[PDB]
Amino acid sequence: LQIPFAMQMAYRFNGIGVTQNVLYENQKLIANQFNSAIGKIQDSLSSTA
Amino acid sequence: EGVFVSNGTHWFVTQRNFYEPQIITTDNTFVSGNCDVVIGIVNNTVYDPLQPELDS
Amino acid sequence: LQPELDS
Ligand SMILES: *[C@@H]1O[C@H](CO)[C@@H](O[C@@H]2O[C@H](CO)[C@@H](O)[C@H](O)[C@H]2NC(C)=O)[C@H](O)[C@H]1NC(C)=O
Ligand SMILES: *[C@@H]1O[C@H](CO)[C@@H](O[C@@H]2O[C@H](CO)[C@@H](O)[C@H](O)[C@H]2NC(C)=O)[C@H](O)[C@H]1NC(C)=O
Ligand SMILES: *[C@@H]1O[C@H](CO)[C@@H](O)[C@H](O)[C@H]1NC(C)=O
Repeated sequence: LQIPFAMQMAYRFNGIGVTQNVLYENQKLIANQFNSAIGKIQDSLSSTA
Repeated sequence: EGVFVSNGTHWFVTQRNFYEPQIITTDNTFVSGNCDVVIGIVNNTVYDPLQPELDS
Repeated sequence: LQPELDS
């Protein structure tokens, strides 16, 4: 079933007991933390095999 | 507990795993903050059950 | 709410 990704993350937040408005009110920060954490994994794999 | 959905002319709350639309009210929704923060918010009426009762 | 309808 298609669903917008920001809405999917708001339900995955609701599954950990955090109210879904916490995502929509912080969506940019949450996206930057995710994007930067994917970034660190390239550096980790490129350094500590 | 639901999802907001539209048939192109109206907006409803419905449950995730079985389509059953209900009118948007103060009682199937909760508030947080003003409109400016949210990416992708839309304008619609939300029904209030109290005033049309206390009017009579 | 019904018993509160004094007003
Ligand atoms: C979207 O759903 C609403 C509610 O089911 C539909 O609005 C009703 O349409 C009928 C005529 O087909 C009217 O008798 C009702 O009075 C309407 N209700 C309201 C609240 O206005 C609407 O037609 C649906 N739209 C589409 C495109 O399917
Ligand atoms: C949702 O409704 C509000 C009004 O209830 C709209 O706000 C107005 O937006 C225009 C264009 O930016 C401004 O000129 C007005 O001054 C705004 N009104 C107020 C009271 O600030 C809002 O634009 C609507 N949202 C959408 C996407 O149409
Ligand atoms: C969806 O994308 C359109 C452009 O295609 C944009 O105008 C709109 O604001 C976006 N809405 C959300 C919820 O991302």
